[PDB]
Amino acid sequence: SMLGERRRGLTDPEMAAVILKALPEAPLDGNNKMGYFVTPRWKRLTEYEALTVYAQPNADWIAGGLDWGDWTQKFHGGRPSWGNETTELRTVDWFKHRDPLRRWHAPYVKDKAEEWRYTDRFLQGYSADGQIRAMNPTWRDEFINRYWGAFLFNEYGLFNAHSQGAREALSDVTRVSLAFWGFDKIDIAQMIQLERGFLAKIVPGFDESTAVPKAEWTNGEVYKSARLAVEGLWQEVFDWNESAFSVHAVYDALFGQFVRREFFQRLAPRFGDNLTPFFINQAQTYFQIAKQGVQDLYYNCLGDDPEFSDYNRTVMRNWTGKWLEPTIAALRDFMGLFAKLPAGTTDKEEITASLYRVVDDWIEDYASRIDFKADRDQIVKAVLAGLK
Amino acid sequence: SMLGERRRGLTDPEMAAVILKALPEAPLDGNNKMGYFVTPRWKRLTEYEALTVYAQPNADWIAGGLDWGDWTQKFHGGRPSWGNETTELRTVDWFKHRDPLRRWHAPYVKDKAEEWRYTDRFLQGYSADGQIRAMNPTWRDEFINRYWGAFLFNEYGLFNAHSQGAREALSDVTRVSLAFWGFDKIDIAQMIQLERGFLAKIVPGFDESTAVPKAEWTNGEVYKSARLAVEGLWQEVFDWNESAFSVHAVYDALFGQFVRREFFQRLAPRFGDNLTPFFINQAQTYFQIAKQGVQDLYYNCLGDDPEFSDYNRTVMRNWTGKWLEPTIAALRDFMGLFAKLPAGTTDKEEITASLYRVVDDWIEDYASRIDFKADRDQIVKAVLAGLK
Amino acid sequence: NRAPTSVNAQEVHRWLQSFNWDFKNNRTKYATKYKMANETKEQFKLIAKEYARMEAVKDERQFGSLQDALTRLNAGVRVHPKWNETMKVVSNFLEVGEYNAIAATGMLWDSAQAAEQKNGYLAQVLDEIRHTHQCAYVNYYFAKNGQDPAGHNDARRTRTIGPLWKGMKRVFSDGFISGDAVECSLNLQLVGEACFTNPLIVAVTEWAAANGDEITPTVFLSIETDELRHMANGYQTVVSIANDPASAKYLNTDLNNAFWTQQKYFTPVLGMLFEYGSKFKVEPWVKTWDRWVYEDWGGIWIGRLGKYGVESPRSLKDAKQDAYWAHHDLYLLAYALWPTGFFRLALPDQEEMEWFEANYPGWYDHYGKIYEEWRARGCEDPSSGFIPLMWFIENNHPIYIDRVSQVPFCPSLAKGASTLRVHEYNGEMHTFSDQWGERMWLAEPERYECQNIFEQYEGRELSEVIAELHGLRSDGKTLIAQPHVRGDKLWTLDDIKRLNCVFKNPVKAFN
Amino acid sequence: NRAPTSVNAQEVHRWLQSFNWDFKNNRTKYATKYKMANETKEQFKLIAKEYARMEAVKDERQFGSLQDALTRLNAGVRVHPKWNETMKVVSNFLEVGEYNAIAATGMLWDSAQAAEQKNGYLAQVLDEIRHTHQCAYVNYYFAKNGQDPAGHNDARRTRTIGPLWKGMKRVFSDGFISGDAVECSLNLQLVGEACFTNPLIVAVTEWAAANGDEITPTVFLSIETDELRHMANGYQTVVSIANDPASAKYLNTDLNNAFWTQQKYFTPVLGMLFEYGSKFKVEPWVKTWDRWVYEDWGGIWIGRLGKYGVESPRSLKDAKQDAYWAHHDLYLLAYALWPTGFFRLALPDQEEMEWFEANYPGWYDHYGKIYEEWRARGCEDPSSGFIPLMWFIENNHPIYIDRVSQVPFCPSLAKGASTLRVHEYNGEMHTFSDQWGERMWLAEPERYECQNIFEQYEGRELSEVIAELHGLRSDGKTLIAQPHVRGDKLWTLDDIKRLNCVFKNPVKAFN
Amino acid sequence: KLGIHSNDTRDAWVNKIAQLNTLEKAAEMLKQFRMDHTTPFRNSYELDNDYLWIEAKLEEKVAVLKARAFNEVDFRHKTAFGEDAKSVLDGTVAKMNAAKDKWEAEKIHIGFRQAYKPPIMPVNYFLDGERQLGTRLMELRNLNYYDTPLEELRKQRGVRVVHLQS
Ligand SMILES: [Ca+2]
Ligand SMILES: [Ca+2]
Ligand SMILES: [Ca+2]
Ligand SMILES: [Fe+3]
Ligand SMILES: [Fe+3]
Ligand SMILES: [Fe+3]
Ligand SMILES: [Fe+3]
Repeated sequence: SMLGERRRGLTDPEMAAVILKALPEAPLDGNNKMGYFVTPRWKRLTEYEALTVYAQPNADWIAGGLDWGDWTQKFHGGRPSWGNETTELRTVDWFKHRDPLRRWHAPYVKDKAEEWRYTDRFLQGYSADGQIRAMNPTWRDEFINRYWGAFLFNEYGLFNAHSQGAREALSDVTRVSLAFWGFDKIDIAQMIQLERGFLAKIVPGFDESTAVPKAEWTNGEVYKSARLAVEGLWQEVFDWNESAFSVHAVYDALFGQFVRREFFQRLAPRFGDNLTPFFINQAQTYFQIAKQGVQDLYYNCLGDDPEFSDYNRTVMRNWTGKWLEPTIAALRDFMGLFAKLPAGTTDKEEITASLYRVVDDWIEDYASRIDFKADRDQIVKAVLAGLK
Repeated sequence: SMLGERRRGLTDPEMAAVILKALPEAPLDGNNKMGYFVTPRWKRLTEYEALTVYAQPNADWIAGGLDWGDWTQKFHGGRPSWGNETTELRTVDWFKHRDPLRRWHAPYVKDKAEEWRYTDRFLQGYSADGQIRAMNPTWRDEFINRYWGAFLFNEYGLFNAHSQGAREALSDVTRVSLAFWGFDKIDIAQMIQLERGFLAKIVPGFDESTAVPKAEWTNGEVYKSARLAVEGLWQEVFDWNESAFSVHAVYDALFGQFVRREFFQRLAPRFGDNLTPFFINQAQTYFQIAKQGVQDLYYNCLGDDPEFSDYNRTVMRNWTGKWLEPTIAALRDFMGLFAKLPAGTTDKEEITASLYRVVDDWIEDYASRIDFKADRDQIVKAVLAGLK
Repeated sequence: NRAPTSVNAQEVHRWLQSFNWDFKNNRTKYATKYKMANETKEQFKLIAKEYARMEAVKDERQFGSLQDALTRLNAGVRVHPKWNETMKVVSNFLEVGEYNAIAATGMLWDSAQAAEQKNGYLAQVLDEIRHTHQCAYVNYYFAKNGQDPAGHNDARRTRTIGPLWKGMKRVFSDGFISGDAVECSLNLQLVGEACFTNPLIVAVTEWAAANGDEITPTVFLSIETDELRHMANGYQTVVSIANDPASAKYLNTDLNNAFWTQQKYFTPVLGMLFEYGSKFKVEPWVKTWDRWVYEDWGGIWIGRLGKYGVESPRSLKDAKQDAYWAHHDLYLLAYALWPTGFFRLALPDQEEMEWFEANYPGWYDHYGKIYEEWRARGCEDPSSGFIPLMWFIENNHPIYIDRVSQVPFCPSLAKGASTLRVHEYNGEMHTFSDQWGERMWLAEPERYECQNIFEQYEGRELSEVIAELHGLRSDGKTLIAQPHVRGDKLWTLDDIKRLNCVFKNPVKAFN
Repeated sequence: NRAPTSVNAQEVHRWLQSFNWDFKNNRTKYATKYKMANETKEQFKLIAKEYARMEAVKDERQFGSLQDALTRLNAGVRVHPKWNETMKVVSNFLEVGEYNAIAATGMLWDSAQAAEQKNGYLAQVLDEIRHTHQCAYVNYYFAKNGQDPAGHNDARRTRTIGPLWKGMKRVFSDGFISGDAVECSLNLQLVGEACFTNPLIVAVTEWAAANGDEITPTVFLSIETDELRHMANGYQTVVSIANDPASAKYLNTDLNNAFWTQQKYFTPVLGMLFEYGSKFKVEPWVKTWDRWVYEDWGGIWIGRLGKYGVESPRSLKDAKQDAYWAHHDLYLLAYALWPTGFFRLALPDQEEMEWFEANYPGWYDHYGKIYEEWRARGCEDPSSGFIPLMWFIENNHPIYIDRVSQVPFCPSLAKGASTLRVHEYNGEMHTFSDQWGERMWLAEPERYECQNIFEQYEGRELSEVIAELHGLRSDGKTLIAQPHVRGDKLWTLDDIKRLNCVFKNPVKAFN
Repeated sequence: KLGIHSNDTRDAWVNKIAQLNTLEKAAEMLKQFRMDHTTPFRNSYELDNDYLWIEAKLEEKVAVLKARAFNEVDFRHKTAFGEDAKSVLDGTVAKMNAAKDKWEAEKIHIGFRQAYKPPIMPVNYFLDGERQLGTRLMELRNLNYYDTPLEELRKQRGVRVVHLQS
């Protein structure tokens, strides 16, 4: 029917009259601010905080929890749903963390959606504009397909390293940040494949199959130490914080940042390749977005905790050292890739300068935060010793 | 008051009751499709078509109009509000055009908004990532600030060339397409300035003032003929179709594409500049989007008009010859910029091959559509004479 | 330093004025008596990208409401029949105003020489495109989900049948784009938008909400948020030409002419759509008008521009004098000619007559009785063989069309203005309803040659015109227009043919 | 060939399965009895960017309707008082279910070995994050624009005061993440979402609409659009382990335990919220329950999994016998302990009592007479000094908390199940309400040590517990919870303190 | 056949137009048509309901013929009658600038349209003329616009007052 059979209380005369008749003259409480009891991080409480903080039903025995009592159902053996026992780090309140970008689900998918739609448009413009004509064939069929593509498995591995954190995170603000850090990583991995798939469409003999890049990753030599570092951060670490900290404030900050920014984002342009940098722009925007979150959690909140500042910095410096080695090892194996570059692409002088940019940025953004004493000269020297 | 004083007919019991009683048992017509009388370009009528076609109140004496009679008020002298006299081109129906991208206002601002917000994200990630460190100082302070900067005036003039068309276009579908073609040009001019403003923020001493780029545009040699052509296209053309056609299917297709794609997009990467390409990617996406609409109006609709095909091609061939000369002069003067580059940047063979790409693309996407007999080598030879 | 940094609109706009450069032929392509100052600035510091973002946000909220909650609430149906019909006219007629405003501002963009003033007009060019599509969407939505799609679904072609459309094109189409760019700006921005549309748009949302329509408020309220920019453009047009000698000579004349043009059509038409096209009343048109035209515009707004030489329109007094009964006089004609519309009309019901009499003493003795008689003659019934137009003929009450404004008038019956001027010139007869429109024609005959419906339909049988111009429902027989808003006993093309009504040009009676 | 080209989600997903590689420690970090095939595929071919786009589109409609039209219609206010209160519980309790589902699927993502199966769970991880924020937004919106913000604005902490919250955590928090990953998948997806969540969400929008609430339908109908992907995740979970020999040995027991766990709480709780937390009714819960659990889930859904070794839970017949009066029995307890909630409750009015009797023959003679007795004694009036909990003590009707499900029960008064098993083990007493929960505790005592409210509040005076856990409104004196939904005569902390109500552990009576 | 959009008058003219096979004859017919049926100075109002549409059909034929007969330079710079467009434009503007009053001015502008409207004159020159001629016409016309009483303005315009009411 035109009017339908269902009667709605907001528009049905009879029902609405009954409802209006039952309403009070004014709200039964003037405090219309949901989450009013949450301590604002900024001037005023934000929508991000109101909708997120305290969604996790932790009891007081888990630093910051507002509930009481044990969990209703635990694991066989007695392991709690969530518990202090899942991470070495300690704090006065697990709900202190705040994503600097204040990202809850809505803003997050809005931004990634815009990027998806612009990506689509860009690709349609690139192909129609014939910009592929000026790209160096060796850089494409060899370094983009094989070496850039292999790096997708590195990102995919870092993505998966977040699985346990998604399950064990001790707070909502931390779970959300963690989930977004990992989702952005798989996105990057899928964007690397997207480019190879695009090239396959506009370049007659290009094969999008992951066979070549996978073999390079699994059996190759350039990414040997990289993969070993990844398989370890993912499947050998059971502490959700050690995983996120080491992945974002150690490995990806050094190895990842070097490969993306100092190798592909720096050399691709020299081969007439503005395609790859388009996607790397995304990866770098994501990396820098996540960094602000990583920094707020491990430094502003944990590393500077009013009660466990010393304790946490010790645990993290311990972690920094534990993974700094596999990382440097990853950077060393990678150096062997420069030997594959056509003569005259770059020089040891540029490379040395690019390594210091990474190491110096790392020291300034991470190392110095937990007072970890790292030696730029020795690290660069250790890695640089990989040049063939 | 909690409930308010205004009573609404949809929710107010008494008023809704009155409204519901007056309603018929079912719709008084089963044809619930606005614009059902419009001939669909594709399978089914689109929202784009429904909301746009026939919005312009043309009478039948302006090809395709459904109204009747003279305008109610004309200009002093008698000139009609809109009339056949404002353009040399003729057609069986001015409402035939369809933007292949089906852009009405909502989808149009949606996409540009996505591009704006992502641009802001990109810039915040670019600055935070310190990628400016690897950009060649000379390329930045000389070629980006002065020469890329001067090009903003080219795009600005092309934007302004659309003012009369916004007023004179003979149909809604053409007016909307034209407005969007022009709006994208001012956007590009503003993105060029946006980049200069960004550099001024992240590079100490970089002056965002337009004084230098403007002096280059108004009194320099590299852009002398380009400026002369733009001044002509904009202010000496009173025919709205000659303007849009000559701008998009002659001048910008040859000079514009060469500058944006074969000079800046092609050479910026060689100087560690991934910033400029980010914006040129947008300009090229916009160029390819407008091209589809330009081809539909001038070739599909006018050049292939069932009754005026031969006449319209004669006129467009005429306009092509009229504007090809000034366009070649513009490219010729621009050749002067190559001598300003650091030795070894590019050579005559690369420059020539890049000229041929632009000319061959133009012959394929535009010239051949109207049987314009363009001689690729003669056009290139005339331009090369400008190489110092 | 690697602190996250970016660039906003104002930062780029700072250098926008410098984008334009000098050269011999850098001048407007349109005829104008004025000179817009080269340094004129604009109020809002926007760039393309930011403009798109701020409008995109509005669109999402608007279309979100329309596609989700409003559709779930059946908002397109639960509206009073009379108002569903009124919106066919209101939304489609405003649409053409929005549309021509695109071209009008394209012309102003061309007129302005300062990059910033060009940019201000540019934002309106885009806004007017948005508004065209928004008004189109209202008709599109009511056609798709409403109680009577006819008219909402083809107004762009069915509006050409009736006389009310002609006047709309004068004030919202040709008045916006034909003439001195400044004269057009006055019709569009300084008078049209500032005096009528701005207040009108908001009023429409009130009348709409009162009659169950939550669709129109959702769109029109969104349209209204863009008007600040347009008002600034109009005000800035005056500032840009204030320091030129021509301004003292011509400004007030163009303004007075624009005011009369706009008022001539809206004074009677708006009040008519509101009062007669509604079930629930919001406010008497008389008081709405006085506040708009006299207080707000003719007082506050117009006063601010006094420093630039602007003065209160000299025809303001005549406008008010003719205003009071204007809309009442017109509804009699629109209903009499109901078969020429693309919407259904209703006679005032007892409850409405009381409201009319209460707010307009003397209404019943004149209009009330007339409507009661037409009702008695069976104007609502298809078998009566009666159309109010016959009543005008039987009682020797000729209806003329103003040559300049296109507004229909019956001087022998109107309670308002009753003047009629008839001139013959070079083999053609011309009829005027006021001294301002008459001066316009005598001074600028070649600007006003619009043929009226009687001239075009002369000697044609009514049913043939309606059929030729597609004034039928999907069944191909029932008329779109109706003399009542009920769901039964709808008039058909054959009911009209049997009346054997043949148009004739009333001016031919003159020797 | 410069044809505009691009690449879509499906084209990338084509190679998603190959993203995972083999290596020594590539295995789940969580304990499990099953083995998920590493070649399991997923139903929807999505990549992160496309997922974001499809959800972003849904968000724009939803928030657009909420911020625009719905706010303009005062949709947050024109809701029946009882339903405004009911949504405090429905949205917040559902919120925790959404939240723990994030961790649950995070655990499932870690469990899957096939890249595609991981990607399937990943999509849900993000969806449950969106749902957490959506349920949060409903409370946020009602607090912001509703008739009573208390409870809506602080449920995350005020929910800890009452007993209903404990059982919610069992089915939608701990039941989702504590145990064999597969067991959790069964509680969450196979049973929770497929049997309850999915049907419930839509049912909630129906009851909401009937009571004037258009806010909840706007959000919940959007959440519902994401459930197909989660249903698939659940289905694929079984297919994923169907070949593992361990499946035949454990699947049906984890499922039966999962079925009992979920129905134990929702059978009484959902019907209670629907029938007692509303004014206008949609459908009798007995009718609804039978369709959901027997027709749709127990029949169709469980049937399609038959080929994978899945069988109807053995406790199904028991569930149906215990179901009929379950929700009616519970409201008596919820109302008797009204001061422990974070929402206002109402006793059935005359029309409702007639509706209950008509749909549940015998309702009046038991529940009806009791409510009338409590009301005449003054349970709604703060000066009566009467709270229904006093009636239970007076008439020797102890209220216990099932050690496993946390569901409150009163065997001496119940018209439904009245079994009771009490045990002592290593210095601790335990109370059980059914044979399935008893077996669970006996076999897995260390999995169920949740302290109940009587144990925690033992020896404490009621008003002190309320004050301590912030069960007060802005003025710091009036209780959030109330025994009626009218605007006057609200109970204060002093009204409670004066009752001198002190909690006792009911199990100690067996000592 | 007496329709609004289709009738015997329009059909008749489509046939007459179909017989214009040379530019000169076609262009002369178009100009004659404009003198006979357009502007308030038209020789006759007999085609009032169809002239706008018929003129457009005549324009179409003259345009097609001109593009076929004229070389590229002439198509851009000469009128359908072979006159130098710039010379005509400048000469007409000169007359307009010498106009002594608004009455002389209106005749120059209106006459220019009737004689040179595209496809007679190239659009670029014609609209440049509209720009310049309209400016002077308005300047002359809008000066002291309300000084002359209606009684006297009617006489200046030269109308025959048929009926007055008030
Ligand atoms: Ca030179
Ligand atoms: Ca070479
Ligand atoms: Ca006569
Ligand atoms: Fe507008
Ligand atoms: Fe406007
Ligand atoms: Fe969910
Ligand atoms: Fe779910």
